[PDB]
Amino acid sequence: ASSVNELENWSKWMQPIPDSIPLARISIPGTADSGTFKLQNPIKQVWGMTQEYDFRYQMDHGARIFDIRGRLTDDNTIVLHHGPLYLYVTLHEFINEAKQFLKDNPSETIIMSLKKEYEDMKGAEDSFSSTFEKKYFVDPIFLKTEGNIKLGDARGKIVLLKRYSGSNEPGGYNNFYWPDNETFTTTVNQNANVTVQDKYKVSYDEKVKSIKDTMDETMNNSEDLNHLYINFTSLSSGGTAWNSPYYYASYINPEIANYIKQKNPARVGWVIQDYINEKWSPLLYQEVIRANKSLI
Repeated sequence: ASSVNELENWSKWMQPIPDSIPLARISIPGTADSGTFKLQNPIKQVWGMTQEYDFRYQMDHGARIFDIRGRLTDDNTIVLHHGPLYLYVTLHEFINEAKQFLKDNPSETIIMSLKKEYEDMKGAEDSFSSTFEKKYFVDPIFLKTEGNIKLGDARGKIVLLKRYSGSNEPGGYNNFYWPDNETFTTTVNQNANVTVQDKYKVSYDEKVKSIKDTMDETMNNSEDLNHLYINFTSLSSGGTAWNSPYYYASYINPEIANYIKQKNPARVGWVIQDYINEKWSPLLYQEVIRANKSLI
């Protein structure tokens, strides 16, 4: 759809973007540990909590990528975890919300990253991979087509990004290398190339630099469609003493928002952040969305 004024609607901003653009090229905001918005326990928040509002709030705020880490339970279901902490949220809960939103705004899609956060409970019937694929992935909202997935094929569906290895069912982005606390580049599907900046638990300076460096690489390689650029703005650390993901995000979000705001880039990549809200001054997510005007 024409008109750039349509990227300002946070619920339907993916409508104006042509059905032809591979999802890879689109600058899309996301959320890290999207299911940590339920922890209201103090000592749990300074460590675990990275979000303050529900999936629907996150989605209504332009986010279209979710960082979902779960665990296989005794009752043979997948629930959301953060290391050893149960998040009082489930996979079914995420999927329902994703469907409702996708039902109110069919011109959109949602990429769901699925990572096996904690070890299966001692008593599970099946494996983490099979449990998800046989009781969940088999649901019709999930796009089962692979390759460099375009926007047209994904509208109304849920695109999956496999962070688990034991997969057996076709669909979404296959599982790739992904090293611990690093910045790297591998190959995804047949064509798709991928660069990921996931330096969680690092110094404020080293972090901020990395976000910018990878962000610089992407805005320079803006016309490369067969290249996924994932940029995590999240800085996990042994908080408590104002080292919490809330403190870091309190600075990183506005800062990075401005970095894009002043550079007027054509592409920024997939920017996964913490504390998506209306608190911080420039708004990281709103800027990331605007950097797509080069597609309208």
